[PDB]
Amino acid sequence: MVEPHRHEGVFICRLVTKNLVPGESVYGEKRVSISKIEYRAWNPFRSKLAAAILGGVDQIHIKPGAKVLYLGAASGTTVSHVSDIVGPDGLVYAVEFSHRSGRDLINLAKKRTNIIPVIEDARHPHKYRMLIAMVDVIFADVAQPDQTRIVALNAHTFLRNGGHFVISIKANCIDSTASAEAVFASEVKKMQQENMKPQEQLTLEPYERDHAVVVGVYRP
Ligand SMILES: CSC[C@H]1O[C@@H](n2cnc3c(N)ncnc32)[C@H](O)[C@@H]1O
Ligand SMILES: [Ca+2]
Ligand SMILES: [Ca+2]
Repeated sequence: MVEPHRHEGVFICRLVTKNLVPGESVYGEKRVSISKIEYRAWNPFRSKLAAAILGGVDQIHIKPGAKVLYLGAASGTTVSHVSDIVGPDGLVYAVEFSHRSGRDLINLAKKRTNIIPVIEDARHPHKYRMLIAMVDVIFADVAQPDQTRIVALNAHTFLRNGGHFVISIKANCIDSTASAEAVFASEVKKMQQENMKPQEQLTLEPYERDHAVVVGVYRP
């Protein structure tokens, strides 16, 4: 039995996403067919977005038709589930600066018409400005101390007014000694001067330690 989750485009195999490319697995994940309609396993130990959803995040904003700027796409594992979610009329702009990871992303996009690989450094969005059109959501998982400044720069460049951000923050990646709680609070403090308004925060439960997701609205 597979049923729709509260989040549109997300499903619960009593977590899964509807396969944009039936019969194909991206990174070895298993799938289930319901009669005709194929779904792919979405693992919360592997995907911070899956973990947040299981952990009861109120909004993810990534939904059918959404245009998503994805910072830190890596090889495309979570990106592939985002691609399923946004569907044929949505888009996933997958920013990754590793050329090796880039190769897997590029190969992934060959099979998935809604993924746009962007193999560039997210710190310099002016360099890839022509490749990206305004987006509805920024999802960020770059694991960098300056991630908040990165998201802000990308927001001013690409995120529509009223658009949202979903930001994965590994505390010990910003400051290895500080309490996670103090790290989260410091990051959230930085957002006011960019007109980024946090709306919720949650930590990623048993899947990831001292790891928060912050969801908010930009230029509301
Ligand atoms: C899913 S893990 C974190 C990913 O973010 C990527 N990343 C880190 N810094 C940057 C940057 N400045 N621009 C683009 N991707 C980055 C890393 O190469 C890794 O694949
Ligand atoms: Ca296309
Ligand atoms: Ca600034």
